[PDB]
Amino acid sequence: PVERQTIYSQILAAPPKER
Amino acid sequence: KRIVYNISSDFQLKSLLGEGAYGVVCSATHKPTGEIVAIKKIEPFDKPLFALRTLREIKILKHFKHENIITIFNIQRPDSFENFNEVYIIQELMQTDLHRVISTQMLSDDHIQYFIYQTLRAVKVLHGSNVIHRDLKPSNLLINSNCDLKVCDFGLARIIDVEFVATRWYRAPEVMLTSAKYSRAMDVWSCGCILAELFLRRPIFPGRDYRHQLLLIFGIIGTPHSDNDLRCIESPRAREYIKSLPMYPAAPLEKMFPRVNPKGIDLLQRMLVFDPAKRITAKEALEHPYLQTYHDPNDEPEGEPIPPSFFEFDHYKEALTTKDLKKLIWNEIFS
Ligand SMILES: [Mg+2]
Repeated sequence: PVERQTIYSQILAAPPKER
Repeated sequence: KRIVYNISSDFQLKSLLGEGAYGVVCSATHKPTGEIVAIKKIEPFDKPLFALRTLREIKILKHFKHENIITIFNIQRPDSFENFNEVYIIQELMQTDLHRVISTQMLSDDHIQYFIYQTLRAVKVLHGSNVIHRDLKPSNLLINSNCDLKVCDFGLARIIDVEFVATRWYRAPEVMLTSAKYSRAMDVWSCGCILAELFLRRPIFPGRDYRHQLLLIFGIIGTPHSDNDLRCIESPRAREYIKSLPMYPAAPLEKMFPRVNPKGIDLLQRMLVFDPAKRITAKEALEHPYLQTYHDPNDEPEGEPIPPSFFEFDHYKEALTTKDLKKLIWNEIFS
């Protein structure tokens, strides 16, 4: 069932070694 | 400030992730499973251009099941055509994008190889499926914390066989100069601009306007002048225009990229070539020495040709009305 919702407003790992 | 989403009570909005011309996107939790998703709310029917871009995006994301192309989970089905005013797309939530990464992270050569490798792997499956993206840039390459990279933003895409762009910094020179604006080669050029940006940590060709953009490009790859250099430009007016610009010989890339991996510079030279026919392909780039750490010819999907009719609307010139656009999206959602 669709209802209305309201909202009010206001780490990168190393790349894999081998494929 | 006040954002309303009329969606399934199974979702609970978490936070506002972005507000663009297209509409807004929020992270959300699917209560039953606890899974987190991104939910895009689009109101495209009073903005024709965005309705058409949204249609291309939906069709392409729904079609592909590839590791380097954004996954769409579902699209809300509206209950009545009459009150169909919003489009809700539920897709995977990505952490950031390459633009933000280049601006804030110290990247190693390994990071660079991995990111350009994933970008090209996506381009290969698209090109092999007769899809050309046509607007590749760092902000369209979404990234997660484990470095997975996924292409999105297929609003200017076309099926092979004027327009507006946010920026032309990543557009091929022949695209700017001629009617050949729908080639696989234009995407490889953009990838070359992205690779260069990864090395420089700033855009390599940030033109201030149309003429200046070409001046910056030619100031690096050399201004085409000879009949051979210009053989690829069919239009005489285009060749004359090029000949009216300041003319300089190519600049030595090694000087520009002193501390860069020689293999990366070689790959870049093969992508940033004026003649599209001499530009390296996505498939060939994947087999290039610079990407040997990640290349696996048994795991780089070739794609399957999609017929032009997939984007049939692109082949009709009758004016489209608001209702026609609603019908195109409606039909796609339900079929
Ligand atoms: Mg909108």
